[PDB]
Amino acid sequence: PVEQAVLETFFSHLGIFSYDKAKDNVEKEREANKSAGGSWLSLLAALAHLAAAEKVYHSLTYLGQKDSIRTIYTSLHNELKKVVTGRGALGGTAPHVEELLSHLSEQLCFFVQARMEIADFYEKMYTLSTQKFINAEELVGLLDAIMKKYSSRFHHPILSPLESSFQLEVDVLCHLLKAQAQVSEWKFLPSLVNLHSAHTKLQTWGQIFEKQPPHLFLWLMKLKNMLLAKFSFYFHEALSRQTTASEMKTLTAKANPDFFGKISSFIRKYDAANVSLIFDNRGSESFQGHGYHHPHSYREAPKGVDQYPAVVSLPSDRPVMHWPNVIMIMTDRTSDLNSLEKVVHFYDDKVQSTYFLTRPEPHFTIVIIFESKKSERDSHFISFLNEVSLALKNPKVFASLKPG
Amino acid sequence: RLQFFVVLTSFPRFPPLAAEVGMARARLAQLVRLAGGHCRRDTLWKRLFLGRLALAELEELLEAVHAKSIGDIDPQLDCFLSMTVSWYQSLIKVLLSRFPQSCRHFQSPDLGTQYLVVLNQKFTDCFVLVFLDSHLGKTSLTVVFREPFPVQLVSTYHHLESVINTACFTLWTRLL
Repeated sequence: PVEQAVLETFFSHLGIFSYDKAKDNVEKEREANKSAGGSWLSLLAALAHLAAAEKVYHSLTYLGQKDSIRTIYTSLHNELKKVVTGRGALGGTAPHVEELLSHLSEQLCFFVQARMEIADFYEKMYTLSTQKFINAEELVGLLDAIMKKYSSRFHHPILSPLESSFQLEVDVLCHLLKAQAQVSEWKFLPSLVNLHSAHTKLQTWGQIFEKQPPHLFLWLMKLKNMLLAKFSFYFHEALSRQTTASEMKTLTAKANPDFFGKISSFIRKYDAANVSLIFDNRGSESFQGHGYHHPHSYREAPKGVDQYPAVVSLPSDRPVMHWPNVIMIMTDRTSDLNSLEKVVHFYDDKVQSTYFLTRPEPHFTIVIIFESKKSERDSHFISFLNEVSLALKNPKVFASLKPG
Repeated sequence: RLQFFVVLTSFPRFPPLAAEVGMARARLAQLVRLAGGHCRRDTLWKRLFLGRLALAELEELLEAVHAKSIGDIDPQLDCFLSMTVSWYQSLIKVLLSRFPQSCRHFQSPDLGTQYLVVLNQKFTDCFVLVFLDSHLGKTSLTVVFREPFPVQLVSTYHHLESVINTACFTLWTRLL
């Protein structure tokens, strides 16, 4: 068909995050030739409107708004459905294609529905952003439901770019979301696998700036950077074995938030004795060590002190003479720790063992030990722990889900 | 040169003797052939585990031994099948640079593949091989044991985990 060139411009030009260059000629291809037939006019107008709608959609500026993307997209399906009808006469393009694009219009309506529900999911996520800690498994399940609902029902050759691009980002989110769960669930290997998959898929989706990118792009890079920094901090002791005392420093002095760098710089700020992060792994028996093992490998079960380990204990090792004094406070005054905000103080007799407490996540805690009793370091430890908890939660990015 | 005697026993009161002689001769001949064909594998394995392991000759053991691919043993370690050849090059460089004598070498001289197999100093038979043929675009990871495995596994998974640890470590560095 003649309109094949116009279609192959509009689609396969929208996929590189370029919208205006085709939205401008969408109306031109129907106004330059005033005489037309079939849908070769209404379809072009709906295409320009859909380009504008997708531009607004990838603007991400429609969050909260105390018009919406749903309002724009409600008429988007109609703008294509009206053109894709049984127009028997009074138009006239060819009595072999005529409509032709009816299947494409149904596919685009399904894609519009997918975009609207993804926008609603993203808005609900933004609503959850203000929460102290948001779980990930239920969001993963909802996103997988969206996957199943909107998988392989709208593909035609010309729609191959869009079908990929959209899908890419979505599965990237999935690979992020599961990672967010797996990182929160300490799942080392699955989180690493999801991180690598998301990074690989992004290195294809976000490659239109060379051959400005939208807000969701920088937002997803920010999320990925936070996720990998959290992965590096959580899983550090095991990887520190297969390296020297300097290569690990170089590797960890690159990923922000640089948890390791900040911890190393703040250890000498008070000449403390231990910095250890404890993982609350209770309720599970798959735990066997810091690393990987074959799935069907028989192991023992945690009991007592092993219930609360010091996985990332620094600078030398966890103490085995003051550990009793700090192990029992994880459930005595932990009501304020459960708020993920409070910091604990302590003091011993003939000893200066004073442990702090931060709870970024219900399964994670920081129990920084100090061997001083003078002035509590001007409450700087509490502020540092609060900042660490906020960074590990990382709700700043989810608040920045809206541009600016 | 071997001398064999055949008796047929079981108060005083041959075609069966000839038939038994022939059957015994055939059985001993086939057993001798099988033993000769199988002792070479064991001797070459002992030499390799101890040094003078010719790269073009070590392929004979791989042909004889029934190594098992990583995809077959466990599905969780299946995503590594999608790793690029350069990832395998990085892995080989990392383990060769870091790991001690517990890693051996076998490289095709010209425009060929390279093997940097790692076997535990005590885990006999079971071993880990790294196929890396950029020219043919074929990269394979297989677990090689020098005996058919009915499916030992405790030690087999021991160094398997010890080996797969570095694979993630290399992948983590590339993810940094």
